[PDB]
Amino acid sequence: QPKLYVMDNGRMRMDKNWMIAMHNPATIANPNAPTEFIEFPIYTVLIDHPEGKILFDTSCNPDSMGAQGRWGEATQSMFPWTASEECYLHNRLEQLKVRPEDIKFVIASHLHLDHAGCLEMFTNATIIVHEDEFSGALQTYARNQTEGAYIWGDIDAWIKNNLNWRTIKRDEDNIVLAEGIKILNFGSGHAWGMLGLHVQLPEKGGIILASDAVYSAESYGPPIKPPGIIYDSLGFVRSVEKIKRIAKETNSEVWFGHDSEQFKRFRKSTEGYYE
Amino acid sequence: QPKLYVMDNGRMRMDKNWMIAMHNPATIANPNAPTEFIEFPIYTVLIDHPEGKILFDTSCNPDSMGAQGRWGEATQSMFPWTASEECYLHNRLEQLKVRPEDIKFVIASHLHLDHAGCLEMFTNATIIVHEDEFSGALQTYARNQTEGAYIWGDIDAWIKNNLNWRTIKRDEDNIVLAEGIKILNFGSGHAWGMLGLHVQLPEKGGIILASDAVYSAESYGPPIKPPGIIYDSLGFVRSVEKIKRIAKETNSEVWFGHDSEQFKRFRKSTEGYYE
Ligand SMILES: CCCCCC(=O)N[C@H]1CCOC1=O
Ligand SMILES: CCCCCC(=O)N[C@H]1CCOC1=O
Ligand SMILES: [Co+2]
Ligand SMILES: [Co+2]
Ligand SMILES: [Co+2]
Ligand SMILES: [Co+2]
Repeated sequence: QPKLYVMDNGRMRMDKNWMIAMHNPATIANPNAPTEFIEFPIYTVLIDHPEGKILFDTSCNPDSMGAQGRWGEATQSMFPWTASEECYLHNRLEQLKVRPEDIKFVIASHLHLDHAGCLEMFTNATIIVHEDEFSGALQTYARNQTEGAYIWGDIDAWIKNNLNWRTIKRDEDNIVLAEGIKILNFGSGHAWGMLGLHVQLPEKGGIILASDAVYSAESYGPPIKPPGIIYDSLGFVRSVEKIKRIAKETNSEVWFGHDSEQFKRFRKSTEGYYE
Repeated sequence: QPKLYVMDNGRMRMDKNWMIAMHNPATIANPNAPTEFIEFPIYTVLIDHPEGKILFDTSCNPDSMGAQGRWGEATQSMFPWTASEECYLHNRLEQLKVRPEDIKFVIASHLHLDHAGCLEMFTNATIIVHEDEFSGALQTYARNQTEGAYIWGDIDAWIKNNLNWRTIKRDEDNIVLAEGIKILNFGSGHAWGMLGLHVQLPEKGGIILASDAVYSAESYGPPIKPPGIIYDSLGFVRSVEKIKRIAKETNSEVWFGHDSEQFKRFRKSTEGYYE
């Protein structure tokens, strides 16, 4: 019978406008309107399934921040990640007695700095990623982009560690990985190619892992509120509606990428698991 | 020999983030990064052509602002328009000795509040608009909304005045209206359906009227910088690169929708014209 764990991988801050576009626009009464630097959780999900362990997302690399950090100086200043050692993914998995080598599948929802940071650890797993997300990230690496949401040094490590990539093709969807585990292909929106997961647990029922396809309950609405920069704005809205449709049709609970209030209410890996 | 006039229809202010997405993101060093309330021009272009007068865009309706105005209270607070009487389109046309009835074609770049506000004046002209922009605007009208970029009162007047609509089909492009005057179909991006104009003047050469397909030189780049909330982000970028291509292939100047610096340099209708 499967078990699902939520692993707390620390906290990030950023301009609220990144999360909710134009959340507090300047007005005639408030012409120099101040923004807020909001804090939110970075997390990963491990499903201990009889057919093999599945990891959804990988958080940020431990070598991300600081003077030796792989993240560019501007990136560090705009999206600072705060994490104690116990929050690092390798330690969260050790606390669960799971070796990186024990992971059969890693699902990269996309290849942003806060989701693909530790792909390099999983050299025996099949790494599942949207083909267009893979292409886009690799182009950034080829252009030697040292700032932004695709981290040059993380990509460099994925290449050096010769990972076992499986790309989800842009027309593929509802990819069954194991009994009750299905990859949802949301396509372009937040990024070039977004993957989610539907998990059917015997007791808890249906769960949809949305990652950055839906940042928060405020994003989800209604009304739907898009993020402040967005690769494909039409695809973003289409993807949120797809998530709502699947949630309704399957009676599933939607887990957002970065909702503080929702995350606070989750049972974490240190206290237990879902079933 | 044609003559082209730039008519000054006042000024609007708004949060700079509407114009340039995330122009000044909050950082560790400034967590409450202030925005700014920028000012920019609203303008229209009249081409006095031997085959007939052609108007590109129509500015804002004179009854837009004020507690008893057509624009919603929230919209007025975020996008205030200031205009002396001489700036109203009917007055700018009167100053040029052009009656509304003398206009043969009006090109509605799109149907937003600051470009379609005076369509109702032109009851003898053919009103040229993208089919999907027309559909979208009419749907908002049918929903009886009081806030947003599509103004119920304006649309209500277009219908009651029985305008002579010609829709440009989504796959139609490079539509010749007169010698040296060609409609460019940019499609969806900033809005559902954006139209621009290419004008070939004997002395001045090529001019592309971009309207809201490109707000400003800063938008145009490179790098291209999209607006804070964008309907179709991929379409927006495709449309900017189409404008760049056409400008290069035809050696044309590009006239942005709302660039303060560029507009200051234009010869206005009270001082003269282009040929
Ligand atoms: C430089 C633009 C980066 C914007 C997108 C981004 O990387 N946003 C983080 C915040 C949490 O989820 C993310 O991926
Ligand atoms: C509330 C969405 C705003 C849509 C964008 C818009 O209407 N922007 C104005 C500002 C000047 O050019 C425009 O059309
Ligand atoms: Co992301
Ligand atoms: Co994220
Ligand atoms: Co507009
Ligand atoms: Co405009």
